[PDB]
Amino acid sequence: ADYKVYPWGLNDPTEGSRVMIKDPWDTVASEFTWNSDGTKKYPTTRGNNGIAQSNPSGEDDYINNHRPRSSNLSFNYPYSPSSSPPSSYIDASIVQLFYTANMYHDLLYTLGFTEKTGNFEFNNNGQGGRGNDYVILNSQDGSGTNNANFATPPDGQPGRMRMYTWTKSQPYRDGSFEAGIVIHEYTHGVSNRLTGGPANSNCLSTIEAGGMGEGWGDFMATAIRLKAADTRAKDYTMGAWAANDPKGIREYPYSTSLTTNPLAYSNVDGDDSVHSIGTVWATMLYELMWNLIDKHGKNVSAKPTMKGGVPTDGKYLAMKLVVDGMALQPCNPNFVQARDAILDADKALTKGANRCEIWKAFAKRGLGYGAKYNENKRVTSNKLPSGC
Ligand SMILES: *[C@@H]1O[C@H](CO)[C@@H](O[C@@H]2O[C@H](CO)[C@@H](O[C@@H]3O[C@H](CO)[C@@H](O)[C@H](O[C@H]4O[C@H](CO[C@H]5O[C@H](CO)[C@@H](O)[C@H](O)[C@@H]5O)[C@@H](O)[C@H](O)[C@@H]4O[C@H]4O[C@H](CO)[C@@H](O)[C@H](O)[C@@H]4O[C@H]4O[C@H](CO)[C@@H](O)[C@H](O)[C@@H]4O)[C@@H]3O)[C@H](O)[C@H]2NC(C)=O)[C@H](O)[C@H]1NC(C)=O
Ligand SMILES: [Ca+2]
Ligand code: NA
Ligand SMILES: [Zn+2]
Repeated sequence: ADYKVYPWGLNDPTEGSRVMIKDPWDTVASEFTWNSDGTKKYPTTRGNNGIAQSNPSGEDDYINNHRPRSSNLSFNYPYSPSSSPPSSYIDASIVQLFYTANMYHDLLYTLGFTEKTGNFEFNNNGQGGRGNDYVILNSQDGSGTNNANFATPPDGQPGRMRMYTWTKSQPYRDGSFEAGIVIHEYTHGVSNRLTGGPANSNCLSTIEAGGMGEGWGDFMATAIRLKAADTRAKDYTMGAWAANDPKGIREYPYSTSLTTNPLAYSNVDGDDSVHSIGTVWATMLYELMWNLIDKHGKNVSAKPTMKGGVPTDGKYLAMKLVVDGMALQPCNPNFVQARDAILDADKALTKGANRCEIWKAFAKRGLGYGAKYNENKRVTSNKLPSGC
């Protein structure tokens, strides 16, 4: 199979060019490839991890909606961001959406989000959990604009991603080519499944937990787009291309500068917006990630190197600790509990080798030793525990 796409790690069409990629699946994470479910091989954007199509009506049917058919699985369709209208490149759009979602399935699998932990696949090949729950991936979905969304039922019923067209530019911009938005939405599936176990999908339903829900997706999007030349001085926005706005869609850029991004845990007080709260959480995670990269180095290839189940580089280690924390934290967690789950994930993974790097990141932004959740007036702390 060949996919003509912006490769994994390019956040949007401004960061690079499309190329032909052969057989881009991980054979271990996608043992039937992306284009089979173990029963049928599909000459289109359908297989064990997802089914992608256009959805002009914006309704709920998907099985018979349009998707490009190629009997030799050569998915090479035209696209330029200068093209208009979006319907003219729906085939390229569907293929990009399918590619990004399946690449993310494979990375997440490597990080431990597998059939038995509640992932999204049609045929689980007897590896535990409930199947029949690949992701339904709708491109150019007619139910809205200037956004995207993800619906996560309990394990065994499909996730559903709706990608919209953005109308803040002429020509319109198709959100399926902003990998960061795809990754953000898919991460809602990950966090809702892992939190409180795969049978409970209502475990991020409070305002603070819903806030982390938004932040985890912004974080994973930001981690995936990091480039080899980046240092912690790099700032990253969210959705800047699709929204046609250099500030992106959050209040401040993700930055390790407390001037560029002054957010702290106290900024959650009185905040009624999960996207705002999620900006605080993702900013804390950006801090954590760079502490770990500065300590361990960066891997900016599409697969971590794992020694004894531990990523050797800091970027993948950060992603691993964040995903592990999701499975350890209580249902409807607060930031303190989520922090503690990441610390506990590191205890389990490395015997606490990264304790101080984790505490420093969180303490920098008011979630240090002695911080306490309160619905209305949180207790902040910049303190570190003994030894850090
Ligand atoms: C999966 O499936 C899809 C199919 O759905 C595949 O995609 C299709 O890919 C092909 C390319 O292989 C596309 O065809 C190209 O279409 C464009 C227009 O859109 C044409 O310019 C191009 O025309 C050239 O090739 C054809 C066919 O060549 C085959 O058969 C010949 C004998 O019949 C054979 O000799 C040749 O080597 C091929 O096996 C040919 O008939 C044309 O004359 C033309 O070839 C000449 O020109 C090219 C330069 O463009 C030269 O490289 C080539 O050698 C020829 O050169 C001679 O003639 C020149 C004068 O014309 C002269 O200057 C030279 O000196 C020389 O004498 C193709 O028709 C097709 O459109 C794609 N898809 C679609 C939507 O149709 C995909 O590849 C496949 N993938 C996999 C992994 O299997
Ligand atoms: Ca499942
Ligand atoms: Na599987
Ligand atoms: Zn979201």
